[PDB]
Amino acid sequence: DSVFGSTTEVAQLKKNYFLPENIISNADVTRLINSDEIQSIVKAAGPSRVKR
Amino acid sequence: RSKPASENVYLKLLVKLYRFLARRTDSRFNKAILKRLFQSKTNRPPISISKIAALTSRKSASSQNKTTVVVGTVTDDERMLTVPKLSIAALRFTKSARARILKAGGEVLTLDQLALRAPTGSNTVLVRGKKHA
Amino acid sequence: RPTVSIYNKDGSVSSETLALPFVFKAPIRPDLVRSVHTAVAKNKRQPY
Amino acid sequence: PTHVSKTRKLRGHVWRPTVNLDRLWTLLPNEARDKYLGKNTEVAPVINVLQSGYGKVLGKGRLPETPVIVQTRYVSRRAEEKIKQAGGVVELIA
Amino acid sequence: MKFSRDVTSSRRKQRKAHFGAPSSVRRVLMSAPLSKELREQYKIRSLPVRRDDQITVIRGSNKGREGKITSVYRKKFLLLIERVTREKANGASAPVGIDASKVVITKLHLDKDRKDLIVRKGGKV
Amino acid sequence: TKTWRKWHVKVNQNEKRYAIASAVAASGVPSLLLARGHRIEEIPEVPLVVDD
Amino acid sequence: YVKTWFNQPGRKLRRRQARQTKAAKIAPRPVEAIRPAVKPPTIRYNMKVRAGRGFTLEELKAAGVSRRVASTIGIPVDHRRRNRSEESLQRNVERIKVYLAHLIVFPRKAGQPKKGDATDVSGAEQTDVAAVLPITQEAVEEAKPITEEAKNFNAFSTLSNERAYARYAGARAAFQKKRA
Amino acid sequence: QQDEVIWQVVGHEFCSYRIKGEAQNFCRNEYNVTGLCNRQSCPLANSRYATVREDNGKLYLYMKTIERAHFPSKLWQRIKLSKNYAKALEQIDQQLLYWPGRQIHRCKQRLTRLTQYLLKARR
RNA sequence: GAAGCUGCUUUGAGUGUAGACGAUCGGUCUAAGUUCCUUGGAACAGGACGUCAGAGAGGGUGAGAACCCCGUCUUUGGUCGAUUGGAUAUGCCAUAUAAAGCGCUUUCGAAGAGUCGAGUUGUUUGCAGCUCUAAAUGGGUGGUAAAUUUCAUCUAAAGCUAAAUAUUGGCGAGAGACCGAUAGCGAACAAGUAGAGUGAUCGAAAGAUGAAAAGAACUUUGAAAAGAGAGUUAAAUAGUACGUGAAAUUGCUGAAAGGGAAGCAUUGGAAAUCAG
RNA sequence: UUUCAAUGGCCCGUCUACACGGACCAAGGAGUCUAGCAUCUAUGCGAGUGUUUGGGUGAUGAAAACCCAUCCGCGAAAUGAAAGUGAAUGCAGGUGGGAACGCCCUUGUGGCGUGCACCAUCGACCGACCCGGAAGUAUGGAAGGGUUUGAGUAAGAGCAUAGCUGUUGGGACCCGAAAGAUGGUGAACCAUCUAGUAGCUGGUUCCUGCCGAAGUUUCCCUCAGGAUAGCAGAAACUCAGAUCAGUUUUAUGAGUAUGUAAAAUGAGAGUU
RNA sequence: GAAGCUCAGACGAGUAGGCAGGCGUGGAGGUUUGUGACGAAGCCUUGGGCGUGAGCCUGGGUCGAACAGCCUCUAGU
RNA sequence: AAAACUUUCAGCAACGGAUCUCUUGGCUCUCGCAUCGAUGAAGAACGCAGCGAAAUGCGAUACGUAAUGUGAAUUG
Repeated sequence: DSVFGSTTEVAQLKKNYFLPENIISNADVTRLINSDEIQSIVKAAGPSRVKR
Repeated sequence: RSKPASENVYLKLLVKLYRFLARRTDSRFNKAILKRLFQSKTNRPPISISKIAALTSRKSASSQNKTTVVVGTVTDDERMLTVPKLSIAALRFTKSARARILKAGGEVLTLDQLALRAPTGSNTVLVRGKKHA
Repeated sequence: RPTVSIYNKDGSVSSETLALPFVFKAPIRPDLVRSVHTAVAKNKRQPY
Repeated sequence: PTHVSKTRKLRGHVWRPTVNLDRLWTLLPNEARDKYLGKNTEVAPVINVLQSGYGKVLGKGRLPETPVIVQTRYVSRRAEEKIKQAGGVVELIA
Repeated sequence: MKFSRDVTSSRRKQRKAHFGAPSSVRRVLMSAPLSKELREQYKIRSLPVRRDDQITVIRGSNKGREGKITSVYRKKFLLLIERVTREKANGASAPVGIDASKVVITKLHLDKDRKDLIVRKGGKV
Repeated sequence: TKTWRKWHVKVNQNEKRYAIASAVAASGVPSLLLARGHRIEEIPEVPLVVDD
Repeated sequence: YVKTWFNQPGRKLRRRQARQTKAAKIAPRPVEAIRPAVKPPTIRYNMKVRAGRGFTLEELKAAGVSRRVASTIGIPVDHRRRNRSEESLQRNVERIKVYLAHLIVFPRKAGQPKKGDATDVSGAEQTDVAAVLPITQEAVEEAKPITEEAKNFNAFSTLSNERAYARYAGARAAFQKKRA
Repeated sequence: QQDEVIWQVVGHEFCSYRIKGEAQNFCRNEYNVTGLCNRQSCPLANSRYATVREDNGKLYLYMKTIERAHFPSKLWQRIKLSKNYAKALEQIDQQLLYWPGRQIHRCKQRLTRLTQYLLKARR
């Protein structure tokens, strides 16, 4: 904690170094996609692999 | 274009998420983000807290609680000392800009958070950074 | 923030536990590390 | 890296820095801004632009109404009046 | 792992110092182990070989044979032992070289100088 | 071949710290350790901490 | 021809061993001598304070140490420099004073205190001089009130016209001597 | 961090249990059933799955749990089957009925081939 | 700074002994399997059972050796010499009727000449030849002015001086994302060698038997060179024209084709030979 | 695999039928490194940015890694020849338009909007230019008037690193011309400068796929050339359009053709 | 193997030139409990297989000590 | 419509010395040190070994003597 500091408070043993903050808040994209906040709005899913 | 030129895995997750949102819904906002996430770094100019504050409290206002959305960097503007309460979603916030929003104001969001909040992009302003550079 | 259990010389679980440092919440960027490792491993090359 | 290069594909194919009024209040330490901006205090903050390597104080921008004394070598001809109605004072460094 | 800045891990230099050594150092390189009994007797691990030393061949086709070093042939890094010989084609006999590392000392050529050498290596004479 | 070829290469100091933190955080993910080749099938805990 | 820098780590390590060898040679006394507080000579840098070469003969005279004693005990003396503003007198004076205050001189000839050198000798310690004697920057002021008399002072009343007055002073002076 | 970022690191390019060839890639990892590298069957990248592997005349199974997945010693637990090829089949489908069924068709098929070993090994 | 005046401060260009401190050389001291089975000419290989590790750098030994060997680590060390580093203490001489530093001055302050400089010629402001040739608040140099001036700063024409710095040579060390015998130095070997040119100079080619010469006894044929048997070897498909031995190229055997070319391609037949 | 039959098959490379090179084989053998500049992409940070000139630490392996110090460079301010002055009009503007979104009328469409980048315009804001001189200590400046000016301000976007490509300079893709100088040896030769002048001659090393011109334009030239197009492209953004056409037709004036305008016809059509 | 699966339609000469994906070589970091004196590399071959191709895998013979796959770096490729 | 001859194919043997593996060599970088000579240097010539022709070693004391150290060789 002293060496690397944190993403919000400066490191004690590195002057003015804040841990880089992630580009995305959550990396569990599949749970985002299958979440109710998304699956409730998506239009009727088209067919998967189809017959010729 | 059909894919982003970066190798950032976290950016590719955004592309994966928003490909689904664009092709499984009719929201043109999702298509707009997908086209802009594919763009190169110099085609995604920064935006400033000063500009966003001006663009919200502009003329008839009409901002209220609408979350501002920009695909790029949200830099700070030290020329302003009064920062209003704002809700902003972007790829990345500079350290100074994030602190100024949080300490006196509203919230900062990432694009995946915005999708879990407004997947159709309802009640958002889709600002863009100045391409004059 | 979770906590981790320290272990002993004999291999048993110790009583005390430590909070998980914030460094373990940082992004995992394989491409940035490869680019830096590519350019740091060049810094102990003797000229020929 | 030679392996990506085009040669490995042609085988066969033959003195006065300037500061404007929108930036004086950014030259303070943040605690000075915290405890001195907007508060009706008898004593006003003092800004020495020369300590930030700035020679002439130009007058671009708007001001907060907090009184503040600015110490400078040279100053533009509007930069002083804007700080008049800002309630602070300008006095000139030797 | 070496840490002194004075020694070489380089193969080039180590081979040159080995094959290009004087006789006063080749004697050190021809050191042979002591057998268990005399090892525990003297508390010593190995000594440089000497003429008239009584040894046993541990490795090679000459394994198990005993004898005495009739002469240490330092330049060729060989040792010579009687009755350890090869039948020449014509009918003569020419002994064979067993390297100092592959023998074991069973009976020393004890001498005053060898006595001080043993007692100098923290040993008991 | 000349000796004054460009042997050493600059890297932004913040980028170096970014990558060191990312490799440290990556050392706490048992999936990453197994893929890299370490045998942690019976390690009690990743991260692993022994006493002082 | 082509100056290469492959010895840069080597040269850095040489200096370290040079300092360590030098310091260990004269361990009792500080490795780095003291320097006065001096101001860079130009309009770009005159605000700053840096370390000069030595203390001028005015300052040693004021501090009560002769120019001979100062050299013996590690105070460098600069004869070329002359200090004119009596603050430069001052700021260097207590600098010498505090250096003497923290200074401990081992008695010569088997530890019998001579004059006022010292009595204790076990306190031998090699310290960084910039620790006990750091050089500070200019003391800036903070939170001074009023000066509304300077408010009416409308800058260019001095600047614009006195600059013109300075520019035309030669012509003006020539005029006055002409009609006289 | 999360499972997609783990897959994006190890799955695509580097893993110690992955085997690339001319144009095909296999997963040697002892906890995968289909033996091939994908996000649906990745051992390292994904949460709890089920696999089986041979030992000196019997078969035994690997599983995970989500709470304990930070402690690799007992992250996987081992259960043993050494009674019959058929009874193994009923056991395996039973222990995955309360679990997602996208793996059974690969899992149950893997068994019989492992048991076919024992028959052919006996012959 | 000299010369007068004052009261504080000080002091060696010395000489034995003891102990500590470092520098180097010289030497000495350094942990643990060579225990079994298989292959092999050889175990340093594979397997089993162990050991040391401040030592799992490296090299050698009849094939990949931490434990056979030299070493490596402990080592910025223990020991033993030898001198020296100067400090510490000590002892003895010294001479010390002493001189110097700083309060003051009642003042005196010497200060580098064919040099500076000017004109002139050459050359890269600097220097040099040429003729003239100085001065004492003078002289040099600049901000100013003004073309003159104030102002600032320094004291040339005598001299010494460690450190930071350079180092394709010399000698000694450690290394390499280097080259691997037409490469790398011209030179891995009998290399500035053989050799060439009157001469200055020029300047090659050439690494590898084997673990050990065990470098082939002996018989026979031939004058001999050599051959054939033998004999050594794990191996002569390792015989000194020596590891591996490619192509161009030549000879022998077998097969096939061919009446002023051939080579190549597509389709099949025949002969040979595979394959599922 | 060999051979036979039928059928076809000029020797390859280079220049412009030739000519020039090629007896055969093996090995070597030619766009390299570096500095500057420019575009583009990526990474870090962001009104900041860059610590490797330097200091600390790292002795168990130490030319690394890590830490500290921003003097300074570039950016944050432009204009003027220079003295010198030195940039939100207008929710830091309007004017129209303009992204998505909201926003519906609860369908959507359409609109309501909002307006990002912007886009064009403009209102202006600072410097220079010109006219005027409120004042204020000869000095001096304001208010105000220009439709003269700037890749100006108008709510900063740059800095560092790596890669690709292009270009400039270093031997400069490799090979090849007489010559000239310096210093020597002998009665012309030698060694260095030299890896020279090369505007040329010759050569320039793997595969597949995709897109694919030009020879004449646009002018300009002292010269060869460039331009410039065209073509081929590469990136950004409008309208589902009369938005086009190596085309026809109708009408229309003038003396089948001419043009303009509009029906047919095919195509998503523009751009900077 | 979302860098994946699937359906449909049209199209296919090519110089300078523009673009993309691959084959091969020496050395570096990482990984494969990787191969090997019960024979590594090399070399030969009327032996076999794979790829449109660059090239790759293998059988037999000779040989005798080191070598390769994957992900990256690098160049006297 | 043979053989010889030429050509092609394969086996074997020659010729040649590629390939592979290696290496007391080179090259590059860094670090350390300062030491020639009229008290005869650098270089050259002639000699010196039991048998050496080679390379180094040496100077009529001549592949060295004195002294110290090691401890029992030298080698075709």
